[PDB]
Amino acid sequence: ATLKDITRRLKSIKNIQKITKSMKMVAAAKYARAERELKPARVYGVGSLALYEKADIKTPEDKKKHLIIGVSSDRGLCGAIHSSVAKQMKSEAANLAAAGKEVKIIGVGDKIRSILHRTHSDQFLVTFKEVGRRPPTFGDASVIALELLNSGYEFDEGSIIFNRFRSVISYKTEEKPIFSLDTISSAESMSIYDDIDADVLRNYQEYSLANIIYYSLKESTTSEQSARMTAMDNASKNASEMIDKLTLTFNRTRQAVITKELIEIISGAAAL
Amino acid sequence: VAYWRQAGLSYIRYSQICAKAVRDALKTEFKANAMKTSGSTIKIVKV
Amino acid sequence: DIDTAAKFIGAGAATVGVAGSGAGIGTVFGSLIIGYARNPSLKQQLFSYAILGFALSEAMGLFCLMVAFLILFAM
Amino acid sequence: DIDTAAKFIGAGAATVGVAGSGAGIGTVFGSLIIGYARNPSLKQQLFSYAILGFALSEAMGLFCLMVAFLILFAM
Amino acid sequence: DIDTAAKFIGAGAATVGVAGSGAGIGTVFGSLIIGYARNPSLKQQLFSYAILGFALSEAMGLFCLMVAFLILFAM
Amino acid sequence: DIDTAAKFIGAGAATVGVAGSGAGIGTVFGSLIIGYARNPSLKQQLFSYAILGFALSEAMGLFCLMVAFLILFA
Amino acid sequence: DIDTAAKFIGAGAATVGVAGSGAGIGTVFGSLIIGYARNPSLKQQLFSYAILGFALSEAMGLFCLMVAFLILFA
Amino acid sequence: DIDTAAKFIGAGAATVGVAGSGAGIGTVFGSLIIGYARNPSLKQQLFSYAILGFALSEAMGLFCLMVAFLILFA
Amino acid sequence: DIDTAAKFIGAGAATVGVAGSGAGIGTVFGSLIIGYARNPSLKQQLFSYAILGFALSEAMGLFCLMVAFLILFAM
Amino acid sequence: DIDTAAKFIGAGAATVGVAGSGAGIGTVFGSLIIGYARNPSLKQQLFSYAILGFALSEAMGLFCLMVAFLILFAM
Amino acid sequence: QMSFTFASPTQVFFNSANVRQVDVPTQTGAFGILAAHVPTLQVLRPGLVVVHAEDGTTSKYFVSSGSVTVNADSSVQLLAEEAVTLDMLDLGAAKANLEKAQSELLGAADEATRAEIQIRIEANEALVKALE
Repeated sequence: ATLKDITRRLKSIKNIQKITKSMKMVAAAKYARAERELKPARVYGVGSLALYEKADIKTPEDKKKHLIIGVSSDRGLCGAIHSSVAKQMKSEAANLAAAGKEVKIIGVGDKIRSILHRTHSDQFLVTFKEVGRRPPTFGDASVIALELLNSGYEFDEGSIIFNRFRSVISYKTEEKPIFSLDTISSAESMSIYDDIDADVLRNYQEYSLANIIYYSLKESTTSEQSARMTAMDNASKNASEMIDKLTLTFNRTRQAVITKELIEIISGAAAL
Repeated sequence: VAYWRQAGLSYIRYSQICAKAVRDALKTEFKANAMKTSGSTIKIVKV
Repeated sequence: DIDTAAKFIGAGAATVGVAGSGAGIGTVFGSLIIGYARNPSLKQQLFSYAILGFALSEAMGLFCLMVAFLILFAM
Repeated sequence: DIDTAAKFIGAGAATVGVAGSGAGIGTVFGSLIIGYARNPSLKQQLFSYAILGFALSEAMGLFCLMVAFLILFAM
Repeated sequence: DIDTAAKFIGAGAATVGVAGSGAGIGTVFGSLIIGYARNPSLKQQLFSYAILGFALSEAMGLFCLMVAFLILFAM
Repeated sequence: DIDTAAKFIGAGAATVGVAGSGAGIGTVFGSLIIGYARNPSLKQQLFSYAILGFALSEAMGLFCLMVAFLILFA
Repeated sequence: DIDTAAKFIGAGAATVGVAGSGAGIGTVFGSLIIGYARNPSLKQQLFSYAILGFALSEAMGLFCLMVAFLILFA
Repeated sequence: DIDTAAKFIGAGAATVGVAGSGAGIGTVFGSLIIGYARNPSLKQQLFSYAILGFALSEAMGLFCLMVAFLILFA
Repeated sequence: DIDTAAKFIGAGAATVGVAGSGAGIGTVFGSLIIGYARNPSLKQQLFSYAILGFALSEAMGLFCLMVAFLILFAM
Repeated sequence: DIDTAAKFIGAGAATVGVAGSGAGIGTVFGSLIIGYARNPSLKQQLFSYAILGFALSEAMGLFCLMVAFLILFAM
Repeated sequence: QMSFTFASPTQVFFNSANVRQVDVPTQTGAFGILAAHVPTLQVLRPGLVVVHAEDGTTSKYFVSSGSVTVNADSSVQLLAEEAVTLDMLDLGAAKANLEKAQSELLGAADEATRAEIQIRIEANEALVKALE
């Protein structure tokens, strides 16, 4: 290729390498924050699920109005993470219909809405954005729970889908169930719990919903930051490799151009 | 049933208000960091 | 005659059996307060049951007030 | 006659036993209100049990009146 | 004479019918305390119910007061 | 007769002991209503206990009534 | 004086109505104890209501006491 | 004799003391039902307490009955 | 000499009013037990109210016995 | 001799004062059952309070029995 | 014995700990929890949690709201959205806020606004009682 063309390509690709390195370091810092911010929130959330594992709260197959929540940010450079939950959603979001059960959908994050739009635009009842631009906070989960309750879709069996942060190297797409008051007040595993009305359970569920959503927010944010670290580092390595290759090509073209200039100079000198 | 369930609220609004009170009753130097990690950055897009 | 004395004493004793109903009504209207405070929404049905219980207790307290009157006036 | 004066005393003191029946019915229909307020879903079974208890308390109330009259009229 | 003597005895036995009213007011104003302790955001309605129940028990104690005064002055 | 006119007093005084049984059956059935409204999935044990308590209260009331009748007819 | 003996028996029978007041005060203060163990923040108003209930249930027994006295002295 | 008339009167009017046993057994067996409904895991200690309570209430019931029969045979 | 056989009746009837205090003490101490079991850390104030209620019901019990002792030994 | 009659009648009518103690013991040992169903780890203190209350109720039960015995022959 | 887990979204005070007693304020009514308490699922109200650890020790935290869950196996989970140790609270500012809420309750246009103001008043009353 022309010397100037590869020159411009080299400059642009070097700029890409520098910007990716900067953003990789930024994402590393944000992960360092998220891991600490998640050490206590993991205890809190895992506590908020103690009831539904010490009590055999089964799924009452009769009930059909289901609900699916998928968590993810709106930022995109992270990549893999979104492609995970989206897929996980679709699968389950399909099988529920394969039983005559309805399915609504809440999308936490732009990317989920974007990915699922084409084939599920009819099912989104509410959607949320500006997640991931800041570290998620319990106020965010309270707002999501308020919008899940106010909007009068009394789901009978829900599911939240997130990328539990397994470790720096990898995550894992998990799905925590969600029970409505009906499945709780009519479970013969909860005849022991004392001094509970049918209104105490209402408040308890309207709180545990926020608990689980906040748990998912924290897990998803940590896993997303780790995946962003890895992806940005991989892109930096790719840019470095391609810079090496194109710089070698540039050296070859530079030598060729110098040789052409020399031969033209000597030919002109003889012909002068 | 409480007076805020007759009025038509939910335990989430109740607990939001109670937490906001407990927070803006804090000693000033704590309140700075308490306000952080207690916001609400979400905005809702209506379908 | 002792007969008038017997009438007076018998009526007096028979009017001691109204205390049971006098306490049963209080029990009913205490439980009403407790239930209403514990779930105010279904207040109208709380009255339904409270009035039913009041009627059914006052009735069987007057079951003995009538015996008092009967002894006092007739035989 | 003394008996024409003692039968009245016996009846006016025996009828005092319906007080316990009145208190028992009061308690039954107070517990009905409370239990319903707690768990309004079982209204029907709650009422069934309440009416059962009502019957079994006024049973003793009516035994006390039975003795009162038997002393007053029969023997 | 035993006429006025039996009058005094019968009046003194009938006046005991306010034992029931005393116990009933105790139960009513205790359940008021409990119900208010559970949900003090409906105090006015609770006090209304308490006054209602207290009146309905004092009335059927006033019944035995009526019989006592009747035997005391009239016959 | 003084004795036949005191047997009546004895019986009509010893029969007012059934107020206890009346109240103690009211309380047992009120407690059954409460304890079944709380834990409906039992029922079978609660009614067993309630019938047992009723049986004992009935036994006390009938003991009073039999003392009344063994004062009258004896 | 058969009327004196009748007055004595009348006071003895009419002073039994203090039992109702005793049981009533017992119930009122038991309710106060429970309702205070359930909400210590409302101590003042709980005590006010308990005092009101005591006043009334004790009045319903002081009525019997005054009746017994006036029988003994009228 | 009038002493026998008084025997019948007194030993009948002493049998009313089984009314307390009726009411107390009702209360014990209602509290047992409520407690067992609340915490069905303690079914064995709630009952070991209920039988103790019933025996205690029969204590007073029998005291009253025994005094009545003692007066009949004093 | 009838009065020597009427003081006894009056006192043996006046003693009947200690049953109310016997019931009241049981109620107050049962309520103390329940309130304690629910909130074990308020033991002190709970016991203070318990002894207050015990005093205020045995007040009535001792008033009944005082009337009883007035009848026999002091007319 | 009606002072071999009023003695018996007063004794029999004073032993009735044990009914209240029976009811009090019933309430105390019902409250113990409920409270222990709530906190099983307080049994040793709930039972302390229950014994205190039962002693305080049999106290007045025995007050009535001792009045009855004092009247009967020890008068 | 008991196994306690007291947590907040930010921090964790006790984590599978082992205390002797926990007094919690709940909507139905304040109560204390010991080893084998009966299971319950209450939801808190602005109040004062008091933890007695296995020793004679005793510590206090003001909890704004949340949920207490006594489980069958003596596992207590107490989650609060904003649990603060009792020192970090400014009593003067709490008094001022209580006064402001009391004043504003009168202008209760919509029922929801009235309930919101009343909830604020209740929370500040709990603060004032705890701090005095």
